[PDB]
Amino acid sequence: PRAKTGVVRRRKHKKILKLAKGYWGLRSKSFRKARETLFAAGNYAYAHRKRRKRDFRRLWIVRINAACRQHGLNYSTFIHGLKKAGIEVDRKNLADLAVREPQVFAELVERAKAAQ
Amino acid sequence: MKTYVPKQVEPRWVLIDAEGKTLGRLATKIATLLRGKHRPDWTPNVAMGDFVVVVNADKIRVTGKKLEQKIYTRYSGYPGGLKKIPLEKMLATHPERVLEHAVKGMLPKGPLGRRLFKRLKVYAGPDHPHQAQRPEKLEV
Amino acid sequence: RGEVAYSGRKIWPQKHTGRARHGDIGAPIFVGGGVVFGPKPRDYSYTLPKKVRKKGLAMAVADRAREGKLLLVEAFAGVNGKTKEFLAWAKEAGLDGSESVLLVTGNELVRRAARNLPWVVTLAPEGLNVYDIVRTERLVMDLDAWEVFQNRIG
Amino acid sequence: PVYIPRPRPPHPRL
Amino acid sequence: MEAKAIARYVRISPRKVRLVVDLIRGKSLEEARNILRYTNKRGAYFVAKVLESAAANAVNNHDMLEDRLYVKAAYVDEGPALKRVLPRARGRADIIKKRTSHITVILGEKHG
Amino acid sequence: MFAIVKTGGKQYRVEPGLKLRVEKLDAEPGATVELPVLLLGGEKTVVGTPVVEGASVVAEVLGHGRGKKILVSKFKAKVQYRRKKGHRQPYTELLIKEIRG
Amino acid sequence: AKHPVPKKKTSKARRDARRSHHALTPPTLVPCPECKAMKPPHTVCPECGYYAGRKVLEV
RNA sequence: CGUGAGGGAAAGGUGAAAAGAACCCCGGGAGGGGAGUGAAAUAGAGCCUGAAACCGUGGGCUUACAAGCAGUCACGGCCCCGAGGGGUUGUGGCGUGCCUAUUGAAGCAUGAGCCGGCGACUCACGGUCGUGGGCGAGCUUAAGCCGUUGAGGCGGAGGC
RNA sequence: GUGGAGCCUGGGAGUGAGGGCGCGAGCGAUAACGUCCGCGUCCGAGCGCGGGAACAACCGAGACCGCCAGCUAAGGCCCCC
RNA sequence: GGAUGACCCCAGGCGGUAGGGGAGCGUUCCCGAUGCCGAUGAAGGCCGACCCGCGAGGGCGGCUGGAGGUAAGGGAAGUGC
Ligand SMILES: [Mg+2]
Ligand SMILES: [Mg+2]
Ligand SMILES: [Mg+2]
Ligand SMILES: [Mg+2]
Ligand SMILES: [Mg+2]
Ligand SMILES: [Mg+2]
Ligand SMILES: [Mg+2]
Ligand SMILES: [Mg+2]
Ligand SMILES: [Mg+2]
Ligand SMILES: [Mg+2]
Ligand SMILES: [Mg+2]
Ligand SMILES: [Mg+2]
Ligand SMILES: [Mg+2]
Ligand SMILES: [Mg+2]
Ligand SMILES: [Mg+2]
Ligand SMILES: [Mg+2]
Ligand SMILES: [Mg+2]
Ligand SMILES: [Mg+2]
Ligand SMILES: [Mg+2]
Ligand SMILES: [Mg+2]
Ligand SMILES: [Mg+2]
Ligand SMILES: [Mg+2]
Ligand SMILES: [Mg+2]
Ligand SMILES: [Mg+2]
Ligand SMILES: [Mg+2]
Ligand SMILES: [Mg+2]
Ligand SMILES: [Mg+2]
Ligand SMILES: [Mg+2]
Ligand SMILES: [Mg+2]
Ligand SMILES: [Mg+2]
Ligand SMILES: [Mg+2]
Ligand SMILES: [Mg+2]
Ligand SMILES: [Mg+2]
Ligand SMILES: [Mg+2]
Ligand SMILES: [Mg+2]
Ligand SMILES: [Mg+2]
Ligand SMILES: [Mg+2]
Ligand SMILES: [Mg+2]
Ligand SMILES: [Mg+2]
Ligand SMILES: [Mg+2]
Ligand SMILES: [Mg+2]
Ligand SMILES: [Mg+2]
Ligand SMILES: [Mg+2]
Ligand SMILES: [Mg+2]
Ligand SMILES: [Mg+2]
Ligand SMILES: [Mg+2]
Ligand SMILES: [Mg+2]
Ligand SMILES: [Mg+2]
Ligand SMILES: [Mg+2]
Ligand SMILES: [Mg+2]
Ligand SMILES: [Mg+2]
Ligand SMILES: [Mg+2]
Ligand SMILES: [Mg+2]
Ligand SMILES: [Mg+2]
Ligand SMILES: [Mg+2]
Ligand SMILES: [Mg+2]
Ligand SMILES: [Mg+2]
Ligand SMILES: [Mg+2]
Ligand SMILES: [Mg+2]
Ligand SMILES: [Mg+2]
Ligand SMILES: [Mg+2]
Ligand SMILES: [Mg+2]
Ligand SMILES: [Mg+2]
Ligand SMILES: [Mg+2]
Ligand SMILES: [Mg+2]
Ligand SMILES: [Mg+2]
Ligand SMILES: [Mg+2]
Ligand SMILES: [Mg+2]
Ligand SMILES: [Mg+2]
Ligand SMILES: [Mg+2]
Ligand SMILES: [Mg+2]
Ligand SMILES: [Mg+2]
Ligand SMILES: [Mg+2]
Ligand SMILES: [Mg+2]
Ligand SMILES: [Mg+2]
Ligand SMILES: [Mg+2]
Ligand SMILES: [Mg+2]
Ligand SMILES: [Mg+2]
Ligand SMILES: [Mg+2]
Ligand SMILES: [Mg+2]
Ligand SMILES: [Mg+2]
Ligand SMILES: [Mg+2]
Ligand SMILES: [Mg+2]
Ligand SMILES: [Mg+2]
Ligand SMILES: [Mg+2]
Ligand SMILES: [Mg+2]
Ligand SMILES: [Mg+2]
Ligand SMILES: [Mg+2]
Ligand SMILES: [Mg+2]
Ligand SMILES: [Mg+2]
Ligand SMILES: [Mg+2]
Ligand SMILES: [Mg+2]
Ligand SMILES: [Mg+2]
Ligand SMILES: [Mg+2]
Ligand SMILES: [Mg+2]
Ligand SMILES: [Mg+2]
Ligand SMILES: [Mg+2]
Ligand SMILES: [Mg+2]
Ligand SMILES: [Mg+2]
Ligand SMILES: [Mg+2]
Ligand SMILES: [Mg+2]
Ligand SMILES: [Mg+2]
Ligand SMILES: [Mg+2]
Ligand SMILES: [Mg+2]
Ligand SMILES: [Mg+2]
Ligand SMILES: [Mg+2]
Ligand SMILES: [Mg+2]
Ligand SMILES: [Mg+2]
Ligand SMILES: [Mg+2]
Ligand SMILES: [Mg+2]
Ligand SMILES: [Mg+2]
Ligand SMILES: [Mg+2]
Ligand SMILES: [Mg+2]
Ligand SMILES: [Mg+2]
Ligand SMILES: [Mg+2]
Ligand SMILES: [Mg+2]
Ligand SMILES: [Mg+2]
Ligand SMILES: [Mg+2]
Ligand SMILES: [Mg+2]
Ligand SMILES: [Mg+2]
Ligand SMILES: [Mg+2]
Ligand SMILES: [Mg+2]
Ligand SMILES: [Mg+2]
Ligand SMILES: [Mg+2]
Ligand SMILES: [Mg+2]
Ligand SMILES: [Mg+2]
Ligand SMILES: [Mg+2]
Ligand SMILES: [Mg+2]
Ligand SMILES: [Mg+2]
Ligand SMILES: [Mg+2]
Ligand SMILES: [Mg+2]
Ligand SMILES: [Mg+2]
Ligand SMILES: [Mg+2]
Ligand SMILES: [Mg+2]
Ligand SMILES: [Mg+2]
Ligand SMILES: [Mg+2]
Ligand SMILES: [Mg+2]
Ligand SMILES: [Mg+2]
Ligand SMILES: [Mg+2]
Ligand SMILES: [Mg+2]
Ligand SMILES: [Mg+2]
Ligand SMILES: [Mg+2]
Ligand SMILES: [Mg+2]
Ligand SMILES: [Mg+2]
Ligand SMILES: [Mg+2]
Ligand SMILES: [Mg+2]
Ligand SMILES: [Mg+2]
Ligand SMILES: [Mg+2]
Ligand SMILES: [Mg+2]
Ligand SMILES: [Mg+2]
Ligand SMILES: [Mg+2]
Ligand SMILES: [Mg+2]
Ligand SMILES: [Mg+2]
Ligand SMILES: [Mg+2]
Ligand SMILES: [Mg+2]
Ligand SMILES: [Mg+2]
Ligand SMILES: [Mg+2]
Ligand SMILES: [Mg+2]
Ligand SMILES: [Mg+2]
Ligand SMILES: [Mg+2]
Ligand SMILES: [Mg+2]
Ligand SMILES: [Mg+2]
Ligand SMILES: [Zn+2]
Repeated sequence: PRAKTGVVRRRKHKKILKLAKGYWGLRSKSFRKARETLFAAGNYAYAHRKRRKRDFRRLWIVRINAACRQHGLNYSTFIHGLKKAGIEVDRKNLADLAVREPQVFAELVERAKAAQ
Repeated sequence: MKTYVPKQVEPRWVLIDAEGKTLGRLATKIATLLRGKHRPDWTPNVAMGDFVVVVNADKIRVTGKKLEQKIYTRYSGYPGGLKKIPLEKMLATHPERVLEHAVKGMLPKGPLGRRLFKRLKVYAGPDHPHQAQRPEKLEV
Repeated sequence: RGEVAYSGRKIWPQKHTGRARHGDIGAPIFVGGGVVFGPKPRDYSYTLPKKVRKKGLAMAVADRAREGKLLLVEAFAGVNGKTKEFLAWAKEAGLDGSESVLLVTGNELVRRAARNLPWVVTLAPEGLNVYDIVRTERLVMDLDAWEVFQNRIG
Repeated sequence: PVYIPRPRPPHPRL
Repeated sequence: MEAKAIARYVRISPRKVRLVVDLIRGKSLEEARNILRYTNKRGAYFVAKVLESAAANAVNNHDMLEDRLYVKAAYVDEGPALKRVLPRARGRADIIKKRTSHITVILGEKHG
Repeated sequence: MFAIVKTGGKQYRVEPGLKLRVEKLDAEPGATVELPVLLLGGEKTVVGTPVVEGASVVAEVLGHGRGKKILVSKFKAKVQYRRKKGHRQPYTELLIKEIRG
Repeated sequence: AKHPVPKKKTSKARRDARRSHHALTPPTLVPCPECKAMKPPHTVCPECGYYAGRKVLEV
């Protein structure tokens, strides 16, 4: 019996092209160029899932540093005080507190200043 | 929860007397106000820092033999058109540019950083025309 | 590529034409050219060990007995060739045609009566096989044919 | 196209 | 209520007729007529025929008024190309494409 | 009146009546669990060093789930290395009832 | 010369960007004073043969 | 196509039935618009289905101070669908196509304009392991012969 | 010392163009991104990740998947960052 | 653990080229099939932000299409660009 290609290569090509919607020129129309774009896209996604965690923490640290200087100390002084105070509130929440509850961040500075 | 992202705030104008200040050590502080990194709500992808007005830029100060030896460069694109001008000459001719060049080189390249440069208003001499904005003098 | 009707000419020179090198148009890389490893006539048969098919025949009949699905008949009373004759008989035996039956008998008249029933495979004792036994839900044999099955597995 | 124009000769790199 | 015409297999190059169809899209029938009459382009003759034909369809078949007709839509699709042989030097045959257009014109009634 | 709780190795600010998705907890739906408080704020201010002693965040388990499917793709050039992997992170959905304290 | 050649195929975006200056400008038309028909200025009217106020040719 | 020996294609399908579209309108015609046939006419003869490249019209978002393997991560805006989701992309972060060959390529080394279809580890008989079964000091038949007409049996010559 | 340790019998391979670095030598000119051996290591195949401005083989370290959580490594903390 | 995948618990491994090994998906064809799905719509096509699967894939729904298709379990290859 002969098994000719038939519907397979076309359905396989559509799976790719549908994933490539939004791409530029042939990168969304040409199955080959779509696939090449998706190799790079899939590695970028993996890589930026890793980088997102560092992006946001680095932002958080900046916002914390700024609220600290208003109370007289720099970030590296503040973090050390919380370690010595035993306070374990993380940087995602120190940042939300720095901006949404400056009276709670305020005392958090005092507990840090007083723990050295 | 998501990390807070600030709604558009009206910015704050500031004012600095550059008399007898050290060019590079003032530029980092101006660069920071322009980035807004002194604000607990700092956000990297928006222009939300301070409007910074500087005066007495003619009286900026600089250590070592930099007046004779520091050279600013400009290349026109033409054969031989690398122009070299020393700080001495620049302060004698366009003193607003000494600071302007130092802060511009300490801002991020790309669209947003280019907008931040537009928010810096350096003048020579002790007077500025922005009284309408009622700027808040700083001490740096 | 050598059984194909085309010529063995090189279609264009090996070099300096700006095209791919090619030989004749019967190469399987060409549309209309040869087939690389397509089928050729084959002999799928093989000598399965006699003991193994002797045992399988014995085992298959045993299976239908172990479900109480095998029936020996002494003879087929009023069955003289007519279908409705064999049906009538099938009634008085509990073979109402909701189960597939392998009818095994040397009686030419009886096989002829049942050949057309969709639920009946018919068979001479000399042809008792395991495919037809397993193909069907219950078995029915001459006591004459049961003797023939008892010989072939001795 | 059964007629192929012959290629130009290469620049002699000897 | 709309009225359409299609000139199919006009032996003209689509890209060429489109320039002419671009002068008339969204014009009234009177403006599209005056425009087409003094356009210095082969494709104007073919467009005029489709325009008038669609307008006749509007008046005759679809109970529309000649005074309120405008070109609501108009476009030039490409049809099968005529392939012809152009002989070149050193014995080569170039294949000229004598292209083909399907010309469509759709008219509405501009109320007011 | 908010609390900063810890669950799943991540910290969350939660107020009474806040639906939240945390890592998957081992509790039948409908049932109630208590979360550890690292900070109370809003009307008073209580700073845990690290965990506040009396405090507790009451949470009701609405259900468990699988998030939308991240495609985890891996490619290495010139080496015919390709890997495709579909990931759906399991989660638990809590409704913050009350901040004990 | 040495037979210059397009190094790359021109994208749909670049092809059409070049045609950004290819639209026809519609013909300059003015109504004819005599018969009120639209016609290009400074030509004898082809619907009544009137120019400069007088009949100039048969139509 | 080749002087010639010789080479050597492409090209199938309306519909159940031609009922294959009278007649009218624009038009030189071609084509179309109505009418009519049909269960169906984007089944209208350039006819079943009708993919993709490719070309076009319309709509949403977007763009004329901007540096780019074209994506990805984040946030914001606008449009759409109804504590969410889809489309688009302004800014910020990060980011050296695919294949091949190579000690080493994004590589200014190779192949590829793009799309669709064709396209490359098989069969025979012998061998050597392994393996699922049968039989076991035994195991096994070949060619033929008989029977069936998708029925199986016989045949010990011979081989291990 | 229980380790993707070792030994024995057998089935299937691929490889038999290596390269940089450290150290030991020879050749070279106490030249080469030079050449040829030895010990080791990385790239090869980890052109995945952090640092080194950028950069296979230098320093850090062996990426099963997810997280808007925490600690560090080299290297860093005036601004770009 | 229970008693030989019947699921659970604890711990450890899981970068990878040449290459070895394992388990799967899908295509055409045969048995299953004188069956069963089918004009209250076959295969094929076009969507889908929905369901299952690590994946290859499989469903389900809407549009198209108009006459075929084919299960659990096995069998054989012109089997995936
Ligand atoms: Mg094939
Ligand atoms: Mg897009
Ligand atoms: Mg895009
Ligand atoms: Mg495109
Ligand atoms: Mg384009
Ligand atoms: Mg696409
Ligand atoms: Mg596109
Ligand atoms: Mg396209
Ligand atoms: Mg990740
Ligand atoms: Mg980290
Ligand atoms: Mg800061
Ligand atoms: Mg510390
Ligand atoms: Mg800490
Ligand atoms: Mg607020
Ligand atoms: Mg200063
Ligand atoms: Mg900003
Ligand atoms: Mg000096
Ligand atoms: Mg041949
Ligand atoms: Mg031949
Ligand atoms: Mg031949
Ligand atoms: Mg012949
Ligand atoms: Mg011939
Ligand atoms: Mg020959
Ligand atoms: Mg020949
Ligand atoms: Mg060649
Ligand atoms: Mg050649
Ligand atoms: Mg070429
Ligand atoms: Mg070729
Ligand atoms: Mg070629
Ligand atoms: Mg050749
Ligand atoms: Mg060939
Ligand atoms: Mg050939
Ligand atoms: Mg040959
Ligand atoms: Mg053939
Ligand atoms: Mg042929
Ligand atoms: Mg072959
Ligand atoms: Mg065989
Ligand atoms: Mg029959
Ligand atoms: Mg029968
Ligand atoms: Mg039967
Ligand atoms: Mg040729
Ligand atoms: Mg040539
Ligand atoms: Mg004109
Ligand atoms: Mg009319
Ligand atoms: Mg010529
Ligand atoms: Mg010519
Ligand atoms: Mg050509
Ligand atoms: Mg052409
Ligand atoms: Mg054409
Ligand atoms: Mg989660
Ligand atoms: Mg990924
Ligand atoms: Mg990938
Ligand atoms: Mg790699
Ligand atoms: Mg590549
Ligand atoms: Mg790469
Ligand atoms: Mg390599
Ligand atoms: Mg690869
Ligand atoms: Mg590869
Ligand atoms: Mg590849
Ligand atoms: Mg996977
Ligand atoms: Mg010349
Ligand atoms: Mg020349
Ligand atoms: Mg010349
Ligand atoms: Mg010239
Ligand atoms: Mg030329
Ligand atoms: Mg376009
Ligand atoms: Mg252009
Ligand atoms: Mg032009
Ligand atoms: Mg134009
Ligand atoms: Mg006038
Ligand atoms: Mg001739
Ligand atoms: Mg002749
Ligand atoms: Mg037909
Ligand atoms: Mg017919
Ligand atoms: Mg019919
Ligand atoms: Mg007929
Ligand atoms: Mg007429
Ligand atoms: Mg006609
Ligand atoms: Mg018409
Ligand atoms: Mg008609
Ligand atoms: Mg019907
Ligand atoms: Mg249709
Ligand atoms: Mg149809
Ligand atoms: Mg039909
Ligand atoms: Mg059709
Ligand atoms: Mg068509
Ligand atoms: Mg179509
Ligand atoms: Mg458009
Ligand atoms: Mg500018
Ligand atoms: Mg702009
Ligand atoms: Mg780039
Ligand atoms: Mg961000
Ligand atoms: Mg949204
Ligand atoms: Mg968005
Ligand atoms: Mg971007
Ligand atoms: Mg590839
Ligand atoms: Mg090579
Ligand atoms: Mg080479
Ligand atoms: Mg390049
Ligand atoms: Mg290249
Ligand atoms: Mg290049
Ligand atoms: Mg070359
Ligand atoms: Mg080569
Ligand atoms: Mg190649
Ligand atoms: Mg070519
Ligand atoms: Mg293309
Ligand atoms: Mg192809
Ligand atoms: Mg083989
Ligand atoms: Mg073969
Ligand atoms: Mg064998
Ligand atoms: Mg064997
Ligand atoms: Mg046996
Ligand atoms: Mg035994
Ligand atoms: Mg025997
Ligand atoms: Mg090992
Ligand atoms: Mg080992
Ligand atoms: Mg093997
Ligand atoms: Mg093996
Ligand atoms: Mg070898
Ligand atoms: Mg050798
Ligand atoms: Mg060697
Ligand atoms: Mg060597
Ligand atoms: Mg060596
Ligand atoms: Mg070397
Ligand atoms: Mg060395
Ligand atoms: Mg040393
Ligand atoms: Mg030596
Ligand atoms: Mg180096
Ligand atoms: Mg050396
Ligand atoms: Mg040496
Ligand atoms: Mg070595
Ligand atoms: Mg290699
Ligand atoms: Mg490494
Ligand atoms: Mg290694
Ligand atoms: Mg690398
Ligand atoms: Mg590289
Ligand atoms: Mg590195
Ligand atoms: Mg680096
Ligand atoms: Mg490097
Ligand atoms: Mg590396
Ligand atoms: Mg690992
Ligand atoms: Mg730390
Ligand atoms: Mg250190
Ligand atoms: Mg910093
Ligand atoms: Mg293992
Ligand atoms: Mg592995
Ligand atoms: Mg399968
Ligand atoms: Mg077939
Ligand atoms: Mg079977
Ligand atoms: Mg059948
Ligand atoms: Mg039915
Ligand atoms: Mg019907
Ligand atoms: Mg339907
Ligand atoms: Mg099928
Ligand atoms: Mg089929
Ligand atoms: Mg599906
Ligand atoms: Mg369908
Ligand atoms: Mg039929
Ligand atoms: Mg089947
Ligand atoms: Mg099967
Ligand atoms: Mg076969
Ligand atoms: Mg094949
Ligand atoms: Zn006139």
